[PDB]
Amino acid sequence: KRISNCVADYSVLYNSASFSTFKCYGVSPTKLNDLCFTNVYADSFVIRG
Amino acid sequence: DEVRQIAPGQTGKIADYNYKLPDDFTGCVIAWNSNNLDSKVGGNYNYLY
Repeated sequence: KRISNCVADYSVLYNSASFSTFKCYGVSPTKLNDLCFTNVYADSFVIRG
Repeated sequence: DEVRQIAPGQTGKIADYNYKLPDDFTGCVIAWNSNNLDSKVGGNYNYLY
């Protein structure tokens, strides 16, 4: 799914403890709120653990 | 699960509200399960964060 033309508040996503794994490889989650992007690609799927 | 937030350079609600290590930490971390020692079926709510 292509996300564009909006404001993303990743702080709530990070603050949700329901996520077992969260890893950002080119950025830090804290800095995300202060960093603007061109466009985002949310790719979803279900995998084995 | 928080046993990973303990290591230096980490971040999270534990690392941002209650207990935070330094980036240059020099020392040794030791951890062992104490479920049988300090857990009850009804919920040992004596441990807060």
